[PDB]
Amino acid sequence: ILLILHKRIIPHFHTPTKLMDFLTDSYNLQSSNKNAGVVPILALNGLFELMKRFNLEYPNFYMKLYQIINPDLMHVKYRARFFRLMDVFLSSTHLSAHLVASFIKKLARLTLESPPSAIVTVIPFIYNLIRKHPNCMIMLHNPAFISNPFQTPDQVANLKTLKENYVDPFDVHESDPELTHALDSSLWELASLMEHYHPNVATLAKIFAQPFKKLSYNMEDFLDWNYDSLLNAESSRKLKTLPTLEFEAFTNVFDNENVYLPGVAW
Amino acid sequence: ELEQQRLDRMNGMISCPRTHDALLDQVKKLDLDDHPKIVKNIIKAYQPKLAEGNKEKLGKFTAVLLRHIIFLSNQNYLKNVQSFKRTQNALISILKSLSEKYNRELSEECRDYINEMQARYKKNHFDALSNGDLVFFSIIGILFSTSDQYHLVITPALILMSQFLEQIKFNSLKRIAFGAVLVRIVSQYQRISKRYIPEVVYFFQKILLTFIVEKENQEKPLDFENIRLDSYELGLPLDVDFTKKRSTIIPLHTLSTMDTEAHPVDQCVSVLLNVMESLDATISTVWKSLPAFNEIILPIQQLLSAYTSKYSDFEKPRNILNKVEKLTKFTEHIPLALQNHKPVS
Amino acid sequence: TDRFKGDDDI
Amino acid sequence: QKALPASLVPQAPPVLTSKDKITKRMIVVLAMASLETHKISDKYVLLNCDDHQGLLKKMGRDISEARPDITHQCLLTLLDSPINKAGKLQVYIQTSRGILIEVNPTVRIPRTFKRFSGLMVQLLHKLSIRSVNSEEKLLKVIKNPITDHLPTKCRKVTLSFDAPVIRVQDYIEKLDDDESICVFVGAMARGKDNFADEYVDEKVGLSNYPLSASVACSKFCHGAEDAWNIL
Amino acid sequence: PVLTSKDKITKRMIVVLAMASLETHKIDKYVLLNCDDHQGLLKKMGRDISEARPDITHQCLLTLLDSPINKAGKLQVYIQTSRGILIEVNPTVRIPRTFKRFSGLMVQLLHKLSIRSVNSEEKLLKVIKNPITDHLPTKCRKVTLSFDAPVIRVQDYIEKLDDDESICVFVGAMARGKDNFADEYVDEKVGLSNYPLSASVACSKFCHGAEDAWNIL
Amino acid sequence: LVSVYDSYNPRTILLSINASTHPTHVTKFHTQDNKILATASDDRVTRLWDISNAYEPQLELTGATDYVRTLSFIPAAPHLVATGSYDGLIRLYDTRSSGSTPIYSLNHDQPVENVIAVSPTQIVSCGGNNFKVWDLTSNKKLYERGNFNKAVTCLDYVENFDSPMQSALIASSLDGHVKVFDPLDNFQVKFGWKFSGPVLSCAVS
Amino acid sequence: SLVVQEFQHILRLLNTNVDGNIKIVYALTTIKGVGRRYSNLVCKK
RNA sequence: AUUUGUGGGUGGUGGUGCAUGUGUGCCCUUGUUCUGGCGCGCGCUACAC
Repeated sequence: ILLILHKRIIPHFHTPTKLMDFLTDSYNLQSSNKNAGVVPILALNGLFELMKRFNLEYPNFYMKLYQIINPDLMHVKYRARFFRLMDVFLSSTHLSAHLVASFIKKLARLTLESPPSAIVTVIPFIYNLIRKHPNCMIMLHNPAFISNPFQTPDQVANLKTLKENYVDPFDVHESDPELTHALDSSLWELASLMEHYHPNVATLAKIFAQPFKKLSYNMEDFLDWNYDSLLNAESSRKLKTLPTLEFEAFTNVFDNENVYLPGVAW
Repeated sequence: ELEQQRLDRMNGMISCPRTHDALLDQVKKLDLDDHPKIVKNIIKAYQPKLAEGNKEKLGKFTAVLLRHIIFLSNQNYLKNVQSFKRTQNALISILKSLSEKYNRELSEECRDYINEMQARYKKNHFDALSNGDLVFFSIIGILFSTSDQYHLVITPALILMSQFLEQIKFNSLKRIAFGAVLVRIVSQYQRISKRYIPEVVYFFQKILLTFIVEKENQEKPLDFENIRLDSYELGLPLDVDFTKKRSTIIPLHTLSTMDTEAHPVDQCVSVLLNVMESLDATISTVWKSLPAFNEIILPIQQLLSAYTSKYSDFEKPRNILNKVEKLTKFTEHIPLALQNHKPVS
Repeated sequence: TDRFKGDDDI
Repeated sequence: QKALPASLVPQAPPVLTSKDKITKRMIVVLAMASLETHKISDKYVLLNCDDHQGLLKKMGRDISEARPDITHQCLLTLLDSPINKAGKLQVYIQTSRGILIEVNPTVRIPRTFKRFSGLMVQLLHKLSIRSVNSEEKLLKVIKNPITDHLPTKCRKVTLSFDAPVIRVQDYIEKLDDDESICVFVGAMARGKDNFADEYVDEKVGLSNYPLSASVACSKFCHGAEDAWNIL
Repeated sequence: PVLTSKDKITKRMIVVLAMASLETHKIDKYVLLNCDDHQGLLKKMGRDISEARPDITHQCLLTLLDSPINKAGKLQVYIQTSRGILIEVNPTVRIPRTFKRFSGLMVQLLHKLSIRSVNSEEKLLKVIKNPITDHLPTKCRKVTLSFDAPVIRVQDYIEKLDDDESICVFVGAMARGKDNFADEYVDEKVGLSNYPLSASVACSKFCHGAEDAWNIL
Repeated sequence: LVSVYDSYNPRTILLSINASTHPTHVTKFHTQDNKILATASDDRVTRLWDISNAYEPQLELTGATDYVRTLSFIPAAPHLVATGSYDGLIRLYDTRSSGSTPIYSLNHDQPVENVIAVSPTQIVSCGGNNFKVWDLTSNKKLYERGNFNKAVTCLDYVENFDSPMQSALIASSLDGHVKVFDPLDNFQVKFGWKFSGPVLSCAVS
Repeated sequence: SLVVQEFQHILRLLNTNVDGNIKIVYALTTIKGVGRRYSNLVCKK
């Protein structure tokens, strides 16, 4: 019902404000059942429909979204819907750099441990957020830690002291987005994603090292992918390659209870 | 020259039975040890110098020999384990020798087998997967260069194994041991290129938390609420003694009967120590070179701290935490500067 | 474009 | 601490013409350049020390005065120096016969003297040389004197052997914030430094040992780059 | 004084032009191979048209030998051609200022294997034996100027060098190709500027930084 | 860019200032001095320019951690400048001093959307659902009115106009509401209008 | 605070590139074969 | 009743140097074919938000 509500249930009502309390309760619902965690994601779309149609209010909206951002989001199948929502939510004009930095950094921490579908979903989102707020570029590039040839030995000493005295300021447990020091922290996870086993995800991570020439990547073609889709895409690809054979010789596939797989027996 | 070519590929530069049914028809008359001799006789009969067109038939023999290896591994081998190991080792050596000449049709058969494996998994989840699939991944790891960035056979298998690690619900010890085998295979895939698998991190956190969580209480610790696990009933009792020696090696044939039998605590500890050994290997190889090592290792640090607090005897968390603390103290953690560009003329 | 390439011939 | 610029995308610095009177820069004037075209019989050729001794003797001019290779190699040094690629360098050529040539920093002088000689012949007869990709005039012949085309706040020196030796980095540092530098280098075999006495503020020396014109241009350019942190 | 290959003690600056294009062809007339003079002959030989460029080596020799460090005597120059012919250049010789006279002197040197002065006490240009490690002095640091190497300041690098330790710099007089011409010889690879540099500008930069470091003014 | 035109001639551009590389969200003229233009941009630096020489900023005011998008001039004191930013601090700068650091700051907990000065002593800052009126000599808030559902976007103040009520404060928020408050009557609520959508800006003649 | 408003630098209309900085009439005029009066009539329609 | 498959070797109808044909170094590689080959100069006109 929550999934179909904004599309099929709402445009047939006379007064859609009747469902506002139901949607608010479902959005605020936090139960002991593990399956109950996904109903804010489904409730948010129909809730925002009423909020946009009739000028109505949900208190602490962005703090609630920062609460919703959690490691389960990368694994839930409904994340494409939530990212479609977060695009127009974080495309707001009256947003602070601390707030958008908090969202970027939490999404980075989520991409640390996530499927490549989620990584492909998040990477252009971070690019677009940095593109809309260029004060968040200090999270990728801090000029204070660059050593240039044209600097004094005293400046070299100050840079060395600053390097050995740096600590991470980001506070993961902080609920309020603005009070996290994510704008002071940096994005090491996006650099770690450059060394990713999927060749396409690796290059998509490399776009953060490249200059920011392009505007937004049109999230719709990145939102759709899954594990089955990646296999079909690689099986039907334009380039054809000669397979390569390993020249090293292994005696046995399995270790006996030289061997290719230690710790595994026949 | 071969090492240089491998490093460039790492950087990014790019009668004879025609059916496995007929192979099984001959194999039924043959004995278990007579299968390598029969295969060698078939190769000697259909060598290309003998007659025209023997190359295509011998390539079909490559395909059906791989299929027969998978079928023999799928079939039960508890009675003749030593003879089965000898026959399979000889068959795999023969397979490498022929794959040196006929890698193309073999690679096509492997890609088709990957597609069939994914179709069966989408049909029936964990029940479709088998020891034949595991040994297929292991054989692929030898036959093809895993360090290469975009390999026609390694990358579909790699994303399939990552899908298996991230997707299947580890509710039984059979599934946990299957995942541990997949982690070991993925590590031996990435032994050279040393790329980063987030699914391996996810699997390690999930498995450590499942074995931490008390079975009788069936309630996770409060700080581990972010990690979502599958079965709370799987757990490790306090009364077990880790001072007793256990074998870290897990056999493939034990996995089938291990689900049927009631789970024994010693074998659970063996699977746990196997996973911990794989985790130690990944920490030493990949994560310490990654720039986000401190951000990766924090849930692992908390889970191993819980292990140390609960069980004072089991030395592996103290060893891993000493290694991790030394690495985190040694490595430098400074803000990134990725947008530094050479000026344009 | 040119980096010590020299001027192209006719 | 301080906000980053909105775009960190690297951009090509603006190229400096004589239309830009304001921007601080380094200017090199290769004075007394031997660039004269003469007609043989019928072939117009740039006069050469090696290939035209008979013509030079017949016209009475000394063969040692016909050295366009010095101007060629000085142009190569200046245009290949990193300050030119950074866009902070401008080059003028002041021939011995009184012709003034402006060199667009984007031009690529041919590395071989034969092609350089052909290019100079066409430049001296057609008064301008354009580019193949776009029709922008890469070489131009402009009206004398140089001080009409020079920047408004500019400090003028002559590189001379007899003048006291200075340090280029310290000189460029002692320059003002808005003021440009113009350096007159004699692109000639053996003369004395009266070529720019009507223009220059002062005469400076680069080293105790005698220097070639290309070495003098290279030394002053390297000092300018270390003073302005170009590298 | 005059620095020679025999001396192994004095702290000096060795500049080795590498993959220099110095080719003699018989047409008899012995001619140096340059592309503009011989468009068709190089095409008939099948080697690359852009490869044959002795003018780069000529310009580098002019800049190096007219540099003040050569006037003070701290500099020594070797030319390793693409064939493998290795040339020792005396600090006292004046290279001909024009390319045709330079081509003539290269033809004479490459055919006679030595050039004798008027006084004939020593040899102005000499052909010496492979390798260069025998002729360079004992305590020496070998660097290759490469674009992808990190950018350094020449003055700071030379002051970081020791008091009794010479510096050897391999500069590619080659027009196009990789920087692997001397990788097995050199201690490391350094970068001079953010922009790509011609070999003449690289030699001039490293020489002038050396003068500023060693106070050769 | 900050472009200064003649007020009734869009063809002629008297001045064009390259104030920042980041967007300049505030351009205001000094009320006491006709020669001073204050611009606030996303550099988090506000700049006072002289109209005559606009090549460099006459003064740069810093010390804001996020997004100054409003500023105001205190009526009696021409040396004081108030800047309101999204970190919640209204910073008062004395221009005769160094000006890199504020002389004092006033903490409006929500991100400050707008700042206005209703007297030589009292200023009103809106951000969040409420607006707070502060005294400058006491550095303490006198009143705070949270009458709104959504964030208060704009404020206007008008006094001595022909009306029963001598001073009036107009507050417009995102819930479509524009409301009138009486500064003499403890900033109580007098009248209101509801519009069809979120009201970014409001003004009274 | 959420404010959502209801742009492309280059527009490809009728296989012709136009700039979003110019007006609609200017873009239709820069499209070849269309005059200013025709562009005004098209905009009015 | 040859010709295909599967393979796979491979240098000189070489040149040059030394000792004198001879013997060993060095270096480069690693052919038949017809036919063609005007100046000066006065106005005037374009090209500048």
